[PDB]
Amino acid sequence: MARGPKKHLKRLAAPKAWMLDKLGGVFAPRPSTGPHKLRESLPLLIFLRNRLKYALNGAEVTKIVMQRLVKVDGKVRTDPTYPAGYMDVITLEKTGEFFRLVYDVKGRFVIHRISAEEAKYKLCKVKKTQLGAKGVPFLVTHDGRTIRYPDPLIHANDSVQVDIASGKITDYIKFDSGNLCMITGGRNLGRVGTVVNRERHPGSFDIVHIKDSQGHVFATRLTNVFIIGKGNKPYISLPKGKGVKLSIAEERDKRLAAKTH
Amino acid sequence: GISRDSAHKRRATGGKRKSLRKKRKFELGRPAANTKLGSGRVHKVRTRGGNTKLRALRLETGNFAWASEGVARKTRIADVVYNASNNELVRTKTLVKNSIVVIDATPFRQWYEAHYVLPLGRKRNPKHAQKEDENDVLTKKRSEKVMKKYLERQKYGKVEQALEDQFTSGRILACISSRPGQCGRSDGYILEGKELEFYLKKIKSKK
Amino acid sequence: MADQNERAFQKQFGVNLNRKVKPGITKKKLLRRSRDVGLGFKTPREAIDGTYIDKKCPWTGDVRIRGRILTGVVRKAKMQRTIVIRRDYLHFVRKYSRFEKRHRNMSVHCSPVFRDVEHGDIVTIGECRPLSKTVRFNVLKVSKGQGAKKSFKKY
RNA sequence: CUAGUCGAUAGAAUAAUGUAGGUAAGGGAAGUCGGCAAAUUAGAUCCGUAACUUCGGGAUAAGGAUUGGCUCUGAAGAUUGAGAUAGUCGCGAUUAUCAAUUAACAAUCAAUUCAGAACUGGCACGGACUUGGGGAAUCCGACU
RNA sequence: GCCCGUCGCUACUACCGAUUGAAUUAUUUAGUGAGGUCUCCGGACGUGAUCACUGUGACGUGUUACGGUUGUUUCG
RNA sequence: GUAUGUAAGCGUAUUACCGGCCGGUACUAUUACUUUGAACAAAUUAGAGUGCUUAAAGCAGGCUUCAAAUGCCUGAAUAUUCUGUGCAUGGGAUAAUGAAAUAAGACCUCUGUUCUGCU
RNA sequence: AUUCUGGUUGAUCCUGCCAGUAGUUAUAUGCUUGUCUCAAAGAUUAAGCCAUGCAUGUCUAAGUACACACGAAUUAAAAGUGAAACCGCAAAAGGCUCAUUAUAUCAGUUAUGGUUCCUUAGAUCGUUACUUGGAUAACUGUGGUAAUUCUAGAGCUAAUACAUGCAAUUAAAACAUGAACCUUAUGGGACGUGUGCUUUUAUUAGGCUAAAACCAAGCGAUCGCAAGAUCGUUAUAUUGGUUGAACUCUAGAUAACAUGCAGAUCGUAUGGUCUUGUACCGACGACAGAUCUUUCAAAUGUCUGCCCUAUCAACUUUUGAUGGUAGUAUCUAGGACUACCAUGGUUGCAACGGGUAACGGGGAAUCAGGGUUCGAUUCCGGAGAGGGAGCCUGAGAAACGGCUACCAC
Repeated sequence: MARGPKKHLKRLAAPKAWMLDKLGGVFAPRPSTGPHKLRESLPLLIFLRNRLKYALNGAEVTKIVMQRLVKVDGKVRTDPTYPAGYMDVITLEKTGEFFRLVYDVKGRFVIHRISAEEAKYKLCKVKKTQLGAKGVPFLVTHDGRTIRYPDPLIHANDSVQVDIASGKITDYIKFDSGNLCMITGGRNLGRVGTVVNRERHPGSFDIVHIKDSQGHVFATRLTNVFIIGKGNKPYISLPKGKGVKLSIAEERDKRLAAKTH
Repeated sequence: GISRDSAHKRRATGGKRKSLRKKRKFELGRPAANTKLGSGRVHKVRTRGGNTKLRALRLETGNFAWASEGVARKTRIADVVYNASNNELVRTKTLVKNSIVVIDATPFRQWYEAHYVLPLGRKRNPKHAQKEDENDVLTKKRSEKVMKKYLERQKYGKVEQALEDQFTSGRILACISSRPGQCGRSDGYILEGKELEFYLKKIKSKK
Repeated sequence: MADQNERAFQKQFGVNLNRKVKPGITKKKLLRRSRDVGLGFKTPREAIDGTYIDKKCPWTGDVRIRGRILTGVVRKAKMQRTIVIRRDYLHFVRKYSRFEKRHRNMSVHCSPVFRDVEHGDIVTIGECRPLSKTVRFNVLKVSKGQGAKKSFKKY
């Protein structure tokens, strides 16, 4: 802590996966130290004003969150600049919104609705498995949620499924090369499955060799993986077409096929 | 004041990197304890905010551990005989970290007679032949398990003869282990095995 | 090398002669908990049964090796528990797409288990905590150390 | 101290001037032929050293700091090195190999010069004595 | 036919220069110290206990409840 | 008929094992170089889309809807200056380095005629 | 547009330039100048000086209200407003600057196992006045001063301010030891205490191939009348981690150590409970704190990569130069720095020395590439508020729209 602590963030320095504009304004929202990181989060002012487009300006947000409409993950979170990172359930019951955050094929975010049962549970990664906290055992997740006294076979670097309205774990899956995965924050980010290989670097930062369903190989470091199911067996409702990362000409194929002219 | 940074100290081949951002608040260090052995005083000061580090000045006593069991007993520090590096800390008798200090030999005698029924050390007979109240609390025969437990106990009273000479004189050496300048205590343990027989050559032969 | 020659006493901190009362008899053949780096590097056998103290030793001190790992050659070894090594690399210019022979020099610390390292032996290097004003590395393994021509042979 | 001398005309008396030994508040060469009598400097350790040089100097350059008494640790040596081990006689007496030792080992005696540090005093410090002012130039003559 | 150089005119450049020169520069050897932090100490006033001052409430007048421009030894 | 630019067999660590030719596991002298990469802010440059009236812009907007608009989305991509060093992987040409000449030629190993034992 | 053009010479061709014409967010200036879409900025010399102005506080149902300013008074409700005034946090962000600085800042990749942390949250408080003390602003009133920018005495009065701590603040229990016991043993203590949380070392186990022969208990069991020797299976040589390991971490134990701590807080909205016992109960918190995780962080390292000179060729230890080791401080590495010790780090692979009209950088302008120039200046990062230097408070400045000195004006 020295002459800071950098309580602003201007235009053009926010991560451009926010789909942030350029003109007029000269600032980013700059979220406040919430349950996720800086470049990984996606707050309410970004989503509701500019892409959900139900709040017109920033002062329009100051009513709805203070009139207690949006609650995320069961808590109301009345601060407008709550960071609201990945794999979190936007529990907006009016008019039955039920949103989550899954990264795009193009790495951005998407307006996508989930069900109310899909709002009851959620999937969450862990970073370490800790012994020493209350009383003897502990477990730390990815999103600032804590687990004391878990089942002793779930080790670190796994992804478990919890009910947010409870404090229990409902499901866990293994770290195996037959599992469905999600890349979070890499160059090849936003592809679903379908890993077959990993190579443990002897000190350090092992990258993983993840392929797709069409045989295209890709990779990233270990901090990006989000294991999202078994062999072609997800645990969520998915966004649009399956992280396939086609060519620009194939991207131009949807520019000509699904258009009226 | 003087900072603890590299504001001094020309870089690795001789030349003088001159100034570059004159001074910072956090990068400084304060005048040290220089704690003479005295009558147990203490002082409070701000640190890096939130933390309350406690320093020591004019200190008297402390608690000190044992080697083969980890038996920590509080007693009055008598004096000092030796510091590790600065003889100009020896002569002024200043309390530092792991220096050679003589302490008491008193409370370890009475504490141990449950396990060490033979009292250490061997006190002089014809003036202390009366017991106030030693001989009853040594064995007492107990008609029960605890004296019987002390039969398979007191098989570990095969301690070093040098401290047995030192216990019967009543002035044992020990090694203050903790930091006087971070917590304001004088916490340590008795040197027993190999540095005990070492440092007397550093003391008695140089006496 | 040492017969504990110091004006104080030197001992590896964290162990004590506990003599009679003990959970079982854990002799361990010496009262010296020699750790290991476990990064593929084998431990030297002399480190476990060593008499040397060396608080800054990576095997036997309060050190865990961090950072990266590299190799190279050594030139000078006069200074105590510390040798002077040398690394080589190239540089890529713009005007010519050509290269050069420049180099850096990092001074490094040695445990005495790699006793008698000379010019110009070949020594791999790994990083650790700062020791004193320059030393952030520690010697890993006398890997080759063989000059088959001028340095590494008797006469 | 050891040896030896009071031998230089005397008891008295506080005038000048002189005879020699001095200090004098300011400024400090104006004084006078002229910085000449006279004052500062003076020992030792620690640096720090300018132009010109025949490269031996100039060199003590200049320009400085430091310096008691009292209470202590740190260092520079010599002689026996120390001397296991097994038993004998009766612990006494008696008989032997030598690595580590051992850096001011273990006994013992030892000169004197250093190298620091606490504390304290006319706040004077080599306290009197011993004892140098310095600097650019000229013109000589080389020098002792 | 070009064309070489002192020399004198006239202008201009720049360098050497006695003048131990002249300003200015950013450091820096040591010579006194502002002002603070730390600290040896100091310890105004202002208290709580307390010997104790006295009333009434109390006790057996004193003590205290309640209090005093209360004074004093006590101890912080 | 022919061609050879294709893979296997065949002049041999085309590695040891369990599996159905085919998965998992025992398990390798280096560099420089290059291979695909990984990680790694934009913004700007290049720029894919795009009739802001055009441009320079900018990321807007497009839309039987014509008589109701519920009217789905496209978006805001993609790489170079996001040079470099170093951190994976492919590859074995080039470029050196690298054994076995006071003696290691080996023993795949029942293996000791060592001893360190180790639970 | 990978482009030339004129001039030597009587006339020739040549190297060699010079001149020309190109753009140039690159500033100035000259002339002209209808409409518009947009729009650089007292950087450059001079980080020079400065009249006035203004760039900073903030209140919710809910921390404290005794405001006639009053809403209200048969809701003494005071919930309105709360101006005040104590408090709560913030005032270290931004914005302005290029003057210092040269393998430094930075660029990048990169450690924190070598540290801390305001706050969101996430688990996260059964260990004798009880819901106590005293004391102050505002508010009056006496004022003062040569002074608009300061400020005394007196009368008052509160807390989510301060001081102190119980009715569950409660121990049973669990549980170590001494202890009602008594007995031969993966047998046995009734009870006194001890039982929170951190501080502190010390000790202990800290990440574990397989069979017996054999023997101390002689355990289930075996020989045996039994003692007690034999053997023998299962739970039992049962703590975590990157899982690259003394991560001395919050864990587990032993042993003591000092110093606090352990919500006496609060309103929305009241209720179940009427025994109306104001006993027992609703969600709450904008609430406070401790434990840990997390987030934004910051401050030193790690590698590679910086501009010009041989009229700088050797440098650094005065009083740290490079390492040893103990220790000090410091939030922590550490010659950071004291002391003791060694006699070293560095260099013709341009080291140390000076010099720059030199803040780095993302980046900017021109063509066929390779570029050479620069980039003060909206983005990022590092720095300064006249010259310099200490430092309070706080989590966080060595702060300057905080203070202090001196110095300048």
